[PDB]
Amino acid sequence: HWGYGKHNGPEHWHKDFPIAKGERQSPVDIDTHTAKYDPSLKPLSVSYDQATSLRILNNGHAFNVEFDDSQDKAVLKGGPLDGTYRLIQFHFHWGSLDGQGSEHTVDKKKYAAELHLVHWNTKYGDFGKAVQQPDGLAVLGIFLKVGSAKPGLQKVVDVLDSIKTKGKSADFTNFDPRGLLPESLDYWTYPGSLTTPPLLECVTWIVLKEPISVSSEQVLKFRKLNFNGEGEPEELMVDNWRPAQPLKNRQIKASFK
Ligand SMILES: NS(=O)(=O)c1ccc(Nc2nc(Cl)nc(NCCO)n2)cc1
Ligand SMILES: [Zn+2]
Repeated sequence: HWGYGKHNGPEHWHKDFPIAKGERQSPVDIDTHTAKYDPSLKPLSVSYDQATSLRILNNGHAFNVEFDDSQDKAVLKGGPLDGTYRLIQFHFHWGSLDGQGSEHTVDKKKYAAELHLVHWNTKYGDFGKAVQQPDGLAVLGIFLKVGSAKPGLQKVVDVLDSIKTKGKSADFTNFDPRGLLPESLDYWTYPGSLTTPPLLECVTWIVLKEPISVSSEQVLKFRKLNFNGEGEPEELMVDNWRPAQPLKNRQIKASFK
């Protein structure tokens, strides 16, 4: 099965998922000087006030904080998007060291981690149908750098002990994802893909320019998770990121000058 090791990592994925070498793969390097300001891009609308978190799951690749997406309770609209996209889950990708971990890079700079808030286009009815569409998903990407703690992340950090291994889940209600956002919603946007198998080309990427700061202690707790299941040899869940893929025939647009 695919993963992030030497023998099943990103350079191997194309064998089971040929779209890995496709025309709109993610992540990518964001070359800030080549991105073009698009004055027609609208401000992002992040409406998370009625978000209902339910559960947190270690899926063997990352951990997902899952939301009730059976109504318009937490939605992303505006920006480059047409219509309404519902929040279904967020997760992170992170490194074994603070100098790596993000999937997108900015002028080749790697951040310590990257948060993905995953949303699906309500015109397609559910996530499974949405991922089959070129405009099916909108993923809001937020970089993490190590410095001051992010207070709104701490409730996530403190439950990780209870989902150490693959397949473990825990109740995770009343978590407010607004506490994970930076001050500014300035963003870059481009058409891309899921960054893990099945690597489907269904995502409008919206990557915020402003990173959030998390503490060394907070990211160290991410690195104590396991890729393996309980009772299997311990393999730390670190470096669960795909590297930058070729931009090919795409332009990255900026919402800001
Ligand atoms: N890293 S990412 O591109 O944001 C991303 C987002 C979602 C998924 N996949 C996903 N996301 C959800 Cl909410 N459900 C399922 N069901 C399939 C489970 O195998 N798969 C993969 C990568
Ligand atoms: Zn992701």
